[PDB]
Amino acid sequence: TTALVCDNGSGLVKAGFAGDDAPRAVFPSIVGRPRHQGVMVGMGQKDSYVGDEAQSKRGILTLKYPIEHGIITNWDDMEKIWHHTFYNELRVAPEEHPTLLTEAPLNPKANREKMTQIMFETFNVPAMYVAIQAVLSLYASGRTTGIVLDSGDGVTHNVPIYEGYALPHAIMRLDLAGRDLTDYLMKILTERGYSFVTTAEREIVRDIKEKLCYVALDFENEMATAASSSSLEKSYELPDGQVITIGNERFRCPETLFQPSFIGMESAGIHETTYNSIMKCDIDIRKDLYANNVMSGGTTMYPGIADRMQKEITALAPSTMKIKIIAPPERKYSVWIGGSILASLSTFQQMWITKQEYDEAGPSIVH
Amino acid sequence: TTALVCDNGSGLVKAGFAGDDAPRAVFPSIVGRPRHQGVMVGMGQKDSYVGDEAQSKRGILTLKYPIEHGIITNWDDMEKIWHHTFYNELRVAPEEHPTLLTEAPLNPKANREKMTQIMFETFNVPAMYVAIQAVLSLYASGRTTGIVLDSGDGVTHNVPIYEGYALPHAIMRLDLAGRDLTDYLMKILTERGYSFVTTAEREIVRDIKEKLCYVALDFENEMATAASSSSLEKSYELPDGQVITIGNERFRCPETLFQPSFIGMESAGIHETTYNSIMKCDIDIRKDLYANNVMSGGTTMYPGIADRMQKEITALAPSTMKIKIIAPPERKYSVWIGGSILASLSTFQQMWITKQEYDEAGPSIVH
Amino acid sequence: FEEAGSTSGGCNLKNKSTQALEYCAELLGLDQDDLRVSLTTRVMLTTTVIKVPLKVEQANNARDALAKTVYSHLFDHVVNRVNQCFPFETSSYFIGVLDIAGFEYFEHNSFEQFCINYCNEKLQQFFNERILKEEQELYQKEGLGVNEVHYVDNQDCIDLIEARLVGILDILDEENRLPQPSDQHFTSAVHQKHKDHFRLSIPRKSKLAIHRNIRDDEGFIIRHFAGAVCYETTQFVEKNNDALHMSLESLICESRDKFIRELFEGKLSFISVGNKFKTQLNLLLDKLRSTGASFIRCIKPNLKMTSHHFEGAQILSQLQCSGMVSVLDLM
Repeated sequence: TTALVCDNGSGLVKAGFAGDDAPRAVFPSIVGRPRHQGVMVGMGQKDSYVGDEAQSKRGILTLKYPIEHGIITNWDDMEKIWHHTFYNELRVAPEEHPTLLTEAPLNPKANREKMTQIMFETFNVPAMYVAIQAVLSLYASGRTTGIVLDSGDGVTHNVPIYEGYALPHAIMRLDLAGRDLTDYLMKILTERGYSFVTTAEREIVRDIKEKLCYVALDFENEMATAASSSSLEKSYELPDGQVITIGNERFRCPETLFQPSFIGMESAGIHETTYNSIMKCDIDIRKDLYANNVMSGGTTMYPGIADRMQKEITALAPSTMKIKIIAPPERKYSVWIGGSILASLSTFQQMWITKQEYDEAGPSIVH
Repeated sequence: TTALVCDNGSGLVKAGFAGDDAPRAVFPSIVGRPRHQGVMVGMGQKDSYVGDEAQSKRGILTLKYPIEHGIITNWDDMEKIWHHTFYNELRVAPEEHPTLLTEAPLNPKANREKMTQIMFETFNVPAMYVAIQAVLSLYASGRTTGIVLDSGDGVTHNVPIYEGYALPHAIMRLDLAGRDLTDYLMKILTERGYSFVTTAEREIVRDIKEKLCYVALDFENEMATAASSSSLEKSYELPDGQVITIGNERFRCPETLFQPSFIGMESAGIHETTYNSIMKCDIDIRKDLYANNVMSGGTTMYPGIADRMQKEITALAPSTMKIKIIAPPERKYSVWIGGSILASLSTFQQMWITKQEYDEAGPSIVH
Repeated sequence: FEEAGSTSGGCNLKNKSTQALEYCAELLGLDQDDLRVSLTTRVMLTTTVIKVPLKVEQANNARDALAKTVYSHLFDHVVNRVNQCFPFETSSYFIGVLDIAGFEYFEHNSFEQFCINYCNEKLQQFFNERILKEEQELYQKEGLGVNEVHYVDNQDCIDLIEARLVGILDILDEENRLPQPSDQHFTSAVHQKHKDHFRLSIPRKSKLAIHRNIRDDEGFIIRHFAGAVCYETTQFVEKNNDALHMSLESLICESRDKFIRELFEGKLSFISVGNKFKTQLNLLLDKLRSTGASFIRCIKPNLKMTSHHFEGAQILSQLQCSGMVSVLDLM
C-alpha cells in the first residue's frame, strides 16, 4: 500500500495520498455545536458538525477552530477531525497505509509525543513520522538552500536552511499572521459600520480577507492617493443581500505584515525578521540565503507580495547583492507537494517509526 | 614510469609528476567535519570534506589544518589527504610510480620513520625518498651555495649550504611565520571592529594576508606618514557584502618578520637570524654566503621584501661587502621545481629506498 | 529556456528562440502561445485549474521528452502501417525470427550500451536454460537416464542491475525524484548499497590503463558473461531523465493536425523512466519462454569484410562474446 500525507493545517487541513497530482481533501478545520434548540422532530441533527457541513450551516452553530496559536485545543475534537478526514473524505482505513503527519516549528513539548501516542492507540496506523511544515516547502520548490516561511492562520515562521543542514540558532516564530489579521480586519470594518462580531460571521470576514485585500507599493503614497477622489473601493455582496464598499482598510490590513504597530504588538515585520535571521548566520552562508528567500503558506497569497518584500529587503540589505524572492503559484498546497516527494523516496521508508518499535520505545523515540 | 613529486606543504600541499613545467594540483590542506545537522534527505553529504570542496563549503564545517607547527596532527587525516591527492586530483595509482616526498628541517624523530613506514604499507609505492624542502630550493634557483629559507604557514627555517656541503652547526628553525601572522592579523583586525573569530572565517583573514598587506621601507617613517591624512587604506569586499578598510595594520602585520616583539615572542627577526647563522660559519666561507641569500616559500611573497631585508642586512654586515638577495617569482612552487630536477637526474634513481630493501631493513634505513 | 524574472518563479523561453517556435508550431499543428505555457507549466486542479511553473532543468528535460515521445510513436506507426500492407488471415501457431544486436561495447561505454549488454545478459540466461534442457532429454533418449550436472547462475548480476530498491536502475530512477539530481551521488550510491560482490568493482581495480584514469565517482565496472565492462557515469542520469507530464502529454494528443492524432492512438507526474526498460523486456522474455528455440550465432571473420580472410584475434573475441565459450563450460 500507498502512503498517506495528511497535513495538520492551521487553516485548512489538507489530505491526499503520496503522489502525484494534488490533494484530495481540503477543508476549514472548524467544529461547531448547535447554539439553538431544535423543534423538528426527526431529529436528524448531528452532535457536532465538522467542515464542510459547518460552513454550510453557519448562523445556527458556534464555530471553534481546533488549532489556535499553533497548538491544539483538545484531542477530543482533534480525533473527530481525524476520524471525519480518513473515513468520510478519503475513504480509507489507517491500518492500510503508513502515514506522514506534519507539525509547526517551535511548538511546545510534550505536544508531539501526546499526539503521536494518541494517534497510534486510537487509529492503529502501522507506521508514522512527523515533519515540520517549513522543511517540506524546500522539496516542493526543488531547492536545497533558503529561508522557509510556514504562514497560516495564526502563526508564521522563519526557518533558515543551508545545503542541506538546518541552522538552530536563527529560527524565528512570529505569532503575527494570519488570524490576528482576520481579527484586525473585523476591527477596522466596524469603523465603516458593519458589525460582524459573531463567530459564524467571522468566516465571512476571512473570505473578504482572501479576495478583496491587496498590498501597497509604499504605504505613504497609497495613503496619499486614498485621500484623492479616485476610487479604490471594491463592492462585496453579502449573503443577506447587503453591499459592502471597502477602500482605505483594503490595503491597511495586509500592510500589517510589514508594520505590526497597526495591531499594537511589539514584534518586527517580515522585512526585518528575514534580515535579522540572515545576520545571525555565518558570513560565507549569508551569500546564498539571499536569492533563496522562499515564501510559503496561503496567507502569503496577497498580490503585492513578493515585490513589496523585494523592494524593502533590497533597501536594507548590502549594496550590489543579488536578491530574488521565490514565490510560485499554489503556495497553500506547497507543503502537501513537499510531503508527497518525501514519502515516495527511498530510503525514507526506513525512517518511519513503526508500531513494534514504538511499542518497545514509548514516547521517547520522538526526538 | 614517470616519478611523482608530492610536496608535504604546510599550506598548500603541492603535487605534480617529474618535469617539466608546473604542478598539476595545489590545494589548501584543510579537512573539515560538518558542524550542523542535515535535514535534506539524500543524503548526499560527505563524512569529511577535504579542500578544494571544504573551501567551497565554508561556514557549515569546522576547518582543521592537518599539519600544524611543522608536525602532522594524526595519520588518520593525513592518509585522507594522500588518498584524495593521488586518486581524485592526480588520477594515478602509487604502485605505478616511484615517489619523492618532502619534509621540514629540524622535525622531531620518529616522525620521518612512522610516515615512511605507514606510507609503504598503506599505499604500496615501489620506492620512495624524503627530501627536506629547503635543500630543494637550491636546485630550483640553480645555485650551489647559499642560505635557504623554507617559510610556510607556520614554520620558517634558515639552512646554510656551501658548495655542496651542508653546515649542521648553524641550522635555525623559527616558529614565527606565517600562521601566527594570520592569528596576529585577526587580533589587530578586531581592533577595527571586524570579528572573524571562527575557523572558517580565518581563511578569509589568510586571503587578505596574501593580497592587501605590504612591507615598509622603514617602520618609523611609515608610521609617520600613517599619522598624516593621506590614504594608505585599501577597501576589501567580503562574501556577505561588507566593505573592510585597513591601513595602519596593513604594514604592521608583515613587519613582524623583522620585529617579533609585536607578537610578544622572544625570538629575533629574519635580519638577525641570517646574520647570526653566517657568523656561526668558518671565516673563508662567510664571503660566499653573502650574495647567495635565497628566499623561498609563499610567505616570502610580500612586496617590500627583499629590499627591506637588503637594507637591514647591509647595515649590520661588514662595510664594503657585496650583498645581493635572490628572490625570483614563483617562490611557492620553488620546492616543486627543485624536486622535479632532482628525481629526473641519474644516478639518484639508485638513491631511492626500494620496497624489498625497506622490507629487509625496517625503519632504521632512514637515516 | 532561461530563468523567469522573479514573478512567479519558474522558467521562460529565450528571445533567440522566438522565430524558432513559430516555424515549429505549424509542423506540430498547435498554437505558439499555448505551446509556450505547456513547455513551462505544471497544470493541475484544485477541485479551478491552475498553472504552476517548472524549473529550468525540468523544462529542458520536458522539451526533450516530447521529442522522445513523438519519434517513439512515429516508429510504432511505421511498423503498424507496414503490418497493414500484409494483414494476416488468421492466427494459431507461429515460427518467428528474433534478430537483435549482440554484445557490443567500446572503450568508454555509454547508457545506450548498458541497456544492450543488460538485454544480452537476460538472453544469456535463457540461452543456457534451453541448452541444459536439451542435454537432459538427450541422455534420457539414449537410455542413459538422469544424471547430476552443475548449473551456472547469473541471477546475481541481474539482481545487481534491476532489483527493487537496491538495483542500479532502481537508484537511477530515484535520483530523478530528488530536488537536485547528481551523477556523483548516483555513483557513490551504487557502492553504498552494493559494497561487496564480485560482479562490481571500482575503476582503479582494472588492469587497463584507460580505465585506471577514471575517478571513483566517474564510473564503475560490471562483470557480465563476456567479462568486465566499464561504464562512465557522466550524463547517465541526464540520459535517463524524461519528464513528459500532463500539461504536454494532453496537448500533443489535442493537435489540430489529423496525422498527429493518429500517432497517439493524474498521477504520475514524472513517471518511471528506468522501469520502461525493464517492463518492455519482460514482455519478450516470457514470450521466448513460451516458445521453443533455435539459436543461430553469426560470426564476422575479418574487419574489412572481404572474402577469404580469417582473423583469429577477432573470431575468438566473438566466441567469447556470443556466449559460446560459456556453453562449452556447461557441457
